[PDB]
Amino acid sequence: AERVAAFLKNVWAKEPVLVASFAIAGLAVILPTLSPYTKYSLMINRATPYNYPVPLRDDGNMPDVPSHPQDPQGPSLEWLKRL
Amino acid sequence: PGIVELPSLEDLKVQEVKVSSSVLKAAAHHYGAQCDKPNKEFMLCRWEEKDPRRCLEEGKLVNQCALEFFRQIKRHCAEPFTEYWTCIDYSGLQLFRRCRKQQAQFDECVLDKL
Amino acid sequence: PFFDVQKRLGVDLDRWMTIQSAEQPHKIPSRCHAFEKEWIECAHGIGSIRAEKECKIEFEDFRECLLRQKTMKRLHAIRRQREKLIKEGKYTPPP
Amino acid sequence: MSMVYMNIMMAFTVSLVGLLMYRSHLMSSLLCLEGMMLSLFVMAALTILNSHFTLASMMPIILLVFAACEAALGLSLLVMVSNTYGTDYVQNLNLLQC
Amino acid sequence: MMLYIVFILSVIFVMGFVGFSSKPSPIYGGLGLIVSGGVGCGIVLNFGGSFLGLMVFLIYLGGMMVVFGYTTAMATEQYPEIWLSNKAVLGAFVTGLLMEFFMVYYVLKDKEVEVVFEFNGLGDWVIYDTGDSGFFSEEAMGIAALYSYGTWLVIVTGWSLLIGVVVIMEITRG
Amino acid sequence: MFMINILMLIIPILLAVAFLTLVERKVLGYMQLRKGPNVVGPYGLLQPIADAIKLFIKEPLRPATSSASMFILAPIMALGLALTMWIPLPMPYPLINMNLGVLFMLAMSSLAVYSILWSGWASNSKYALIGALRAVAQTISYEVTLAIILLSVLLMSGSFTLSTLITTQEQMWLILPAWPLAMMWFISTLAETNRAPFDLTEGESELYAAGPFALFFMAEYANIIMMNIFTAILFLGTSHNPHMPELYTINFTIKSLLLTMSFLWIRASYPRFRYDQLMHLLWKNFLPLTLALCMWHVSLPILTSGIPPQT
Amino acid sequence: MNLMLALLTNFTLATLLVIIAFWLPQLNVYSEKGSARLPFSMKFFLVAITFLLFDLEIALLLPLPWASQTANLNTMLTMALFLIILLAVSLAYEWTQKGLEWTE
Amino acid sequence: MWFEVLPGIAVMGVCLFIPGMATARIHRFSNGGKEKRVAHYPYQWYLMERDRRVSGVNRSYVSKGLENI
Amino acid sequence: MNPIIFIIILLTIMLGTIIVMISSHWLLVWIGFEMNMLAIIPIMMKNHNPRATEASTKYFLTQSTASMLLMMAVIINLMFSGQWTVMKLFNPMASMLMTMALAMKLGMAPFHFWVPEVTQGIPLSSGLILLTWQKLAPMSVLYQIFPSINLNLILTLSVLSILIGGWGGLNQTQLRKIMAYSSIAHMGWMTAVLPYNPTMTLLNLIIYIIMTSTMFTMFMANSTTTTLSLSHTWNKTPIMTVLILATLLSMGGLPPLSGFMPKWMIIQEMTKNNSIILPTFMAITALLNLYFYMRLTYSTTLTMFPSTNNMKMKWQFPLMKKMTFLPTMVVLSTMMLPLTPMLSVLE
Ligand SMILES: CCCCCCCCCCCCCCCCCC(=O)OC[C@H](COP(=O)(O)OCCN)OC(=O)CCCCCCCCCCCCCCCCC
Ligand SMILES: CCCCCCCCCCCCO[C@@H]1O[C@H](CO)[C@@H](O[C@H]2O[C@H](CO)[C@@H](O)[C@H](O)[C@H]2O)[C@H](O)[C@H]1O
Ligand SMILES: CCCCCCCCCCCCO[C@@H]1O[C@H](CO)[C@@H](O[C@H]2O[C@H](CO)[C@@H](O)[C@H](O)[C@H]2O)[C@H](O)[C@H]1O
Ligand SMILES: CCCCCCCCCCCCO[C@@H]1O[C@H](CO)[C@@H](O[C@H]2O[C@H](CO)[C@@H](O)[C@H](O)[C@H]2O)[C@H](O)[C@H]1O
Ligand SMILES: CCCCCCCCCCCCO[C@@H]1O[C@H](CO)[C@@H](O[C@H]2O[C@H](CO)[C@@H](O)[C@H](O)[C@H]2O)[C@H](O)[C@H]1O
Ligand SMILES: CCCCCCCCCCCCO[C@@H]1O[C@H](CO)[C@@H](O[C@H]2O[C@H](CO)[C@@H](O)[C@H](O)[C@H]2O)[C@H](O)[C@H]1O
Ligand SMILES: N=C(N)NC(=N)NCCc1ccc(I)c(Cl)c1
Ligand SMILES: N=C(N)NC(=N)NCCc1ccc(I)c(Cl)c1
Repeated sequence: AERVAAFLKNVWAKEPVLVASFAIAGLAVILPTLSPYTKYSLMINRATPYNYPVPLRDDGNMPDVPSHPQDPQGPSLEWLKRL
Repeated sequence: PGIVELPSLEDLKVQEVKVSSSVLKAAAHHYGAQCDKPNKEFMLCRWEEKDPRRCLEEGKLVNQCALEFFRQIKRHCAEPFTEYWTCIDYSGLQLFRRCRKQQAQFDECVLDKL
Repeated sequence: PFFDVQKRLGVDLDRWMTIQSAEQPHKIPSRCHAFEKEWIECAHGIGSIRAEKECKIEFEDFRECLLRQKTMKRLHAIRRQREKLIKEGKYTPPP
Repeated sequence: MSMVYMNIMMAFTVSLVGLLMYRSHLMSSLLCLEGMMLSLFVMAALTILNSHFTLASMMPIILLVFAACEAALGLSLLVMVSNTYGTDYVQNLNLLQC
Repeated sequence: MMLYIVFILSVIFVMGFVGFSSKPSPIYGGLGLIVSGGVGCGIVLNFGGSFLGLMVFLIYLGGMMVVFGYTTAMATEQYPEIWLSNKAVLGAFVTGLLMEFFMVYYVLKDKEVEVVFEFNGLGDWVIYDTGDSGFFSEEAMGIAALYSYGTWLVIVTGWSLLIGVVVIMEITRG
Repeated sequence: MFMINILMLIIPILLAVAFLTLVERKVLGYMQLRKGPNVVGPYGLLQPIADAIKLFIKEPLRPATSSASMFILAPIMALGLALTMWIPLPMPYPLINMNLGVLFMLAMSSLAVYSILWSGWASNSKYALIGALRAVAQTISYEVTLAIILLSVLLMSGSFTLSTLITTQEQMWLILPAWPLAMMWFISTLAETNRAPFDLTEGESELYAAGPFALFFMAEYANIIMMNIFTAILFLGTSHNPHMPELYTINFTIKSLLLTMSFLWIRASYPRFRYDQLMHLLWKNFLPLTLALCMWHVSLPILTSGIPPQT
Repeated sequence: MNLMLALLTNFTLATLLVIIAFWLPQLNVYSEKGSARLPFSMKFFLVAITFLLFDLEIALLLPLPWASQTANLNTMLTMALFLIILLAVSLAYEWTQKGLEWTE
Repeated sequence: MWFEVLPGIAVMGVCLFIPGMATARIHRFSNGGKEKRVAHYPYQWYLMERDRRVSGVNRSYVSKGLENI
Repeated sequence: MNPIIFIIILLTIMLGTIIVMISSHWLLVWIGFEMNMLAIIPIMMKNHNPRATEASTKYFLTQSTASMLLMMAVIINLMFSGQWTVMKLFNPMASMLMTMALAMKLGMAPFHFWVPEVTQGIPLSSGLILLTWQKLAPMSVLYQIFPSINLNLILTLSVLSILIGGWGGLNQTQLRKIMAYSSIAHMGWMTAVLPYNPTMTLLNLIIYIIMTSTMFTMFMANSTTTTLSLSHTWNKTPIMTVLILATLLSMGGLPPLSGFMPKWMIIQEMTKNNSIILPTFMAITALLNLYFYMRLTYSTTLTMFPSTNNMKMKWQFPLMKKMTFLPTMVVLSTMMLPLTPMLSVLE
């Protein structure tokens, strides 16, 4: 804890450019795993509709599939409007 | 090999929706909601059949719904709509976000009148 | 593969890019998707000795989509005939 | 096949003959080797783009990257040959005759 | 016609190859390859490959060919020999151009030619796709997939580049 | 109508370069407690004209070159590529609207090193060839950081289109989230354009003539202006009002002018780097930081949920 | 067509300025007044070769703005950092092996 | 005095102002008074080509509204 | 070379080979060859002398040319089948190009000229890798594409290699050149049987590698690279002379030694296919190899050549070289014939 602290002070005095590089690279590797917002990047990427949403033939037993886009079934982007 | 069977030139005739892309963009959101049922039936046909010759009749109904949809706008909200798509048309990218004042007028007109 | 390590471990190292009818980003299909799908399904599991004969029809169609040699030849035939008639005045193209 | 393929394959053949028919400079032969890579890159890119083979769109990049690394190794050998003899002439590389 | 732009570019492509493949002074041979690279990028551009076209310029011409010229100036040729001064180079150069011209003339006269193999001469546009209306570049989608689909490709490619650095430092230490 | 547009880009570029020679001399003069040109025309406004005419009617002393074709090629490549760098610039509308405009500028700029190399070959003198190779080594070295810094910025923009940088900076200049990259980007452009304290081609030869000299100079100063226009777009994005595009053009021009003046300011203020020292500034300082900031700028939009749109 | 015209104009004008810069009236009536190892350090070779290898790595990082639009972000972020870290390891290797030195 | 540097700067600034101003006004002149259409992607090009046919004069920038319904 | 770097470079030579062997995609096969060629060059160059630089350059030019031809074959195959799977090719011109490329990589005649020269110009340990590990990847591709190879082409390459290898070795006094021509001859047997039974190709490859590794290891043990230098072994390490004798006779295909087994099995498979002239011609031509193997036994083991006085100083020191696996390899190189039915594990 101290010998490492005495090590950091030496590199901070001698090679501040390298200390900053390694510090930033560590944060780039670590912070994504800690951030609570990282999960939203996945959802937003999946919510972007690049191609046509081909409708399903209705066989009479799909109560979770909306019949109309303005029906209440299917994924909602209310979470995204607030974000 | 066989002869590629094609429909007749007259079997392909239908009234065309001859409005520009900015007009379609301005009406796109209401058009999607209003004409969904015939539109989805046509797209289901195209993806199941994988043949444009097999869904021509479904494609004629898509046109008819679009025409009746634009005839309703013309009857009731011709002026707010004209101001709105004319604002879309100015933009080189046809951006929605530059025309929110005019969109609100058009949106408020269709809600009251239709 | 000489040593089929991928199938032994169930890990996909390069199979994903071997054929154009595999899964693509955003479901973008290749131009000859249906032809490659048909040929692959015809020849699946029967071995290449059998497939070379029993799936010749699907493979010839797939090859035609790939390089369009027979289509270009047909277009070349119709164009060449049209030049003759234009060179002989027996044909005037419509508008 | 398509008309463009006639000339792309011709370019590869021309560079292959250039590669197999040495003159004196090793660098001139290394340029022919890169010529073959460039024609391969074009032929691959045309085939992949025209067929809409989407995931194969990265393959020409990988070809370019690996072949440039190959060329860097080739250049490094050329300078070492030039340091030894003062030129990059292939005729100097005949010690292993015996 | 501009309907034959791809074919015309490929004609120049070949002429550039006959240029450096006849192997004049490595300085002029390098110029022939640079011209071919640019013409080759144009061919790729006209097939819808904008990124792939610009990679040839960025990496092949601005990267590899710069290092070739740099190395040539150092360890090969410092002053060019007069172009086509050697008879062997001139004979090879003329022979390739004569072959090329015959292919071009015959394929243009008959709109097809059989040089070993049979080719069509109607123009390259005939094979193009007729139904594109997506809101993205498909070439861009494919290349971007290197990071989702191509984990294995990234690993071996990145490893080879690192080894290239280590290797070239070993070769040149002497 | 499009050819009119091309000329209305080329001619003002060349005129702006001419009068940058005047501005550089007068700004340097006043920072040196003197005046600079103020006799040839009022406030020296005719000085660029006198210099241009003088240079072109000067004897074109070219020693018997080892390559006539490469002697002519180098100035044509330099000037031709310099003007090409301007055609995708949105001001606010580009002459050519390229989807991959940023990538086009990177690819064209990487070709500009051939004019240095070819002019070295054509000089027919191993001393000038060695000077050319040292300049090429400096230029390609700093191309590494420019490309990586540019990539890091685009991870917040979302595309390679130059006009999308305008949209990205509608609320805030990119210099605020990315001032560490702006710092290294700015210094890299100085070294890229062989500007002091990185003007080691001029210093080392101390320790071309007439029109052909003038053409290389014009290409150099066109590149200097273009680099600073690029910096303003990249980091100091001006807001665009589609109904008043000239307000964008006024504000964006002022920022580019000021950035260009800062090039002259820096030239007046510092001594010159040694060659090995500007090589260490790149490989041992900028590149480690640029790599680390490149890692950070890949992670940051993902971890903040701030990934920009593709379109 | 526009880009071709712009390019043709830019280099045609550059060509015209260069030739006229060479051939202007002079008003005089009298007679006017090789492939070896250049003595250049191996260090300069290694810079160019080092630039090339880093440039090839940059080519692989260029697709990153598009790759960040994937739903497979976990894989994409891991591979981006892997490539950049390997680039850093390359620099660390040249640095610690005195490949970046200009003495000797 | 320092402000005698301004005339050279002003000439430089006007020179840099013309390119951007000229392009903007030329685009409006050639596109019916609007911004030049941007088509980076096939979808945008498809709609622009459809506009050209719908216009009736082969001009993608000539718009047709409800009057054609 | 730093020992850690040497290890990493060696691991990359192996990884390039393994990528070729596990790949199902032609692009990854091509990458494996490129990675492998990148890592091999430094070990050819490691002794820094003009001969090593010439050898590495000749190697680079040959292998880079072959890899471009392979890429061309892959791309032609892509145009005519729209896929990259490693298997039979779907175009005869692609098949020829890939076969010629793999022949150049293997150093088969008439693409053989580089093998004797490169092997001569590099150290023994590097030559051991070149003539053993480096054959694995190209052979593993031939193993997979053989259903589409042109029979006349592959058998012409095989016949030429056996002839050139046998004749070329007759005129050599350098040990590294002898092994090179021996390698060319043995590649001929491997490919001759490939169209009929690829399992016998693997059997001949494995036994070839074991015997070749044994010879190189015994040459390294005594630091011998010439025939005369090897002829001093009897006065320093008599046991080594006997092991060399057994290994050389085995490499000559003499029963009851191990090296007879591949020739025996290959002749059997060819005759089952009514190929009688070719096996007989092959077996007789391989007597040329036996001749210059026997010459080495004469000067190494069966006679005692003159010595030098300084050799006595060597009597006072023990062998310190690693000779890794030498006891195991020499036994396999000579005493495996009774276990011939074990070849079925290679199926
Ligand atoms: C099992 C089924 C498979 C059947 C296949 C046949 C198997 C046989 C092949 C096995 C592999 C060869 C192994 C031979 C081991 C040799 C050990 C030996 O015999 O002694 C060597 C002898 C020792 O000499 P030294 O080191 O000085 O120690 C004693 C002090 N004077 O060194 C000397 O003194 C030098 C002797 C002079 C040279 C005489 C050579 C003739 C004897 C050859 C014996 C080996 C046979 C090789 C050929 C195979 C024969 C079938
Ligand atoms: C926090 C993790 C973030 C991810 C970082 C990305 C990977 C970067 C890898 C860089 C590895 C460099 O590793 C580096 O090696 C050398 C070993 O000679 C060490 O440096 C050592 O040698 C130098 C001489 O060159 C000595 O002066 C110094 O006293 C000694 O420390 C560095 O202290 C170490 O940092
Ligand atoms: C020399 C070798 C160098 C190798 C360097 C590799 C470093 C990799 C570091 C980042 C890896 C993990 O990075 C990040 O971690 C979090 C875990 O909380 C993942 O998980 C996060 O995103 C996913 C989306 O897929 C969400 O469903 C999840 O709820 C969220 O926690 C992220 O998908 C990933 O982007
Ligand atoms: C010398 C160094 C050796 C290092 C060896 C390291 C081996 C690394 C193997 C990486 C591949 C792991 O296994 C493979 O990974 C990727 C991403 O994780 C997965 O792929 C995933 O991303 C894309 C997204 O479309 C697709 O491939 C697929 O839809 C999805 O499953 C594969 O389904 C999985 O089979
Ligand atoms: C930018 C457009 C400007 C348009 C101006 C048009 C003016 C045309 C008249 C040009 C006058 C040039 O004037 C002339 O230039 C040349 C430059 O080589 C000078 O030099 C020339 O003459 C001297 C001897 O007198 C020679 O030794 C020399 O080799 C020769 O080049 C002349 O000494 C000078 O008299
Ligand atoms: C060593 C020089 C290397 C230069 C390589 C130059 C590129 C080579 C181009 C190969 C592509 C053409 O390859 C060739 O195409 C034609 C049809 O297109 C094939 O087809 C041809 O032969 C078969 C015979 O049964 C039939 O299809 C038909 O009679 C004929 O068209 C050939 O079987 C194939 O060999
Ligand atoms: N470095 C300075 N600013 N002074 C200076 N020596 N300028 C050079 C003068 C010059 C060169 C080309 C042209 I065209 C013009 Cl018009 C003027
Ligand atoms: N390709 C060939 N000509 N030969 C071949 N492999 N035939 C297959 C017959 C066979 C023979 C031995 C075994 I053990 C097994 Cl399992 C199968």
